[PDB]
Amino acid sequence: SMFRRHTVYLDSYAVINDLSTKNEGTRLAIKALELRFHGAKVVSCLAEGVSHVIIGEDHSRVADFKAFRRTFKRKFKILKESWVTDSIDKCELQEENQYL
Amino acid sequence: MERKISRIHLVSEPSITHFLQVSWEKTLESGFVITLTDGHSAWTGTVSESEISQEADDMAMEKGKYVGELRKALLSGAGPADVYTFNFSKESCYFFFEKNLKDVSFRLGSFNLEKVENPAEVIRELICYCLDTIAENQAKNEHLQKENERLLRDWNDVQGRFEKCVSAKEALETDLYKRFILVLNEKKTKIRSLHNKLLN
Amino acid sequence: MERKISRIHLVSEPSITHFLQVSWEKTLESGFVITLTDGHSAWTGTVSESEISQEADDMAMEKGKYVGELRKALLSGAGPADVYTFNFSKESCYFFFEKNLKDVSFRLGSFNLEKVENPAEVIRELICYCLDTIAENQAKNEHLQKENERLLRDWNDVQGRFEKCVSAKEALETDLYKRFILVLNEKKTKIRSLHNKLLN
Repeated sequence: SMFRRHTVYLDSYAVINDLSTKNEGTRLAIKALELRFHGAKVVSCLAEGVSHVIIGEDHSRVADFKAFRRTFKRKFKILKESWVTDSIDKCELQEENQYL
Repeated sequence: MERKISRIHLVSEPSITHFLQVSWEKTLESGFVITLTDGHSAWTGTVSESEISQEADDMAMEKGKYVGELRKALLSGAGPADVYTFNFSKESCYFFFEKNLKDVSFRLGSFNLEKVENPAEVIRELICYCLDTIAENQAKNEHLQKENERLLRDWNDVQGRFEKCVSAKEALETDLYKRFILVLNEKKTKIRSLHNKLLN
Repeated sequence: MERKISRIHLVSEPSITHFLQVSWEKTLESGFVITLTDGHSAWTGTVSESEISQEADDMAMEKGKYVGELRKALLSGAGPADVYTFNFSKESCYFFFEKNLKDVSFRLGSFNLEKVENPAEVIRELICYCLDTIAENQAKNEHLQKENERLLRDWNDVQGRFEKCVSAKEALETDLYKRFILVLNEKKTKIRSLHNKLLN
């Protein structure tokens, strides 16, 4: 239950807020599934309740998320894949400052 | 014993494309046989250790890179920024190639070739080898496609299994927590009733 | 512009191998161009839909059967037990192929070819096409091998990840039970203390 209060949104859809644009991510899909299995909350639709955002090796979408978070009342944090792997390996949450 | 076939353009006849076939046993150091064909006439030559060694010694270059340059040139291994120009004089049957870098020519090697009295045999052998290579590549591609399909099926099954596991864990957790909240609510109701009674 | 290259042994000259190149636009039914070469000279010919239909009508059979027989014969699609004999009369340039099953034969097809004024060009084109096909097949095989290696690595990692998840799932329930026990016991101890106070 170490991710109960950390909802995570994945960049596995080419078009945000569109369920018909599902990708075929190999590592990203299973990583999101593992995060959900470990207690984290995954939402397919980017709403105001999102708290953390995970983006794969595709850096083209960083600008879009950085623009979207500006309008949002609360700004989420962009993290890389090493954060989740390290957190699972150590069984304890890692600081996002080293993985922002 | 292996060989490589490449397309070579001559400065004398740039429009027409010739075929260069280089055959070697294990490594170019021991030697190699080069055949030049145009579809009607054929030339054949061989290079053994002595000639390559003498050419390397004369050029005053380390023998470790002469073989590499020869491989890059004659096996169509030249890079985007590397250009090699070949010249084969038929009158004297003399073959030689240079490297065009920074707008300056530079000789690499020179060979003396001999005409082949039976051009048909070499062309037939080239075509047969090409067909055999095509067949082998097709068989390998079919086997690889079968393996890829099997691996994809396995991956899909594994993903489904993981989905099942996560769903089961979530269901178990929610059920247990629901039971616990019910029991704790009953206990808290009993505590409140006891406190109200004790208030008296 | 589909093309196929095959090798045949003419009865007139059994000591040498001839190459048959069949090129068709969309399907064999529409028509095809056949080129027969031996490394020195080439003979080209064309067969149109009209000729195929006339031959099929002469056989008194549907187009499908004749097309299948032609595919098996010319395009080297022969089955485990299928014998075909090709003959090429050079004086009149008449090329006919037949199916042999025991002594009885059958003149499956017969066409007329014409000598080409430029024999080297067609050989060069054939070799170039073969080399291009080899290169494309090699590239495709390399791509598929890389993809298969990546898939294998991913599957290997995911198997262990799923195993660890399953292992933790079992301990989850006992952790939750031991977790509820202590809090329920604390509430019951609170009830005990309240009752002890009320004992007065």
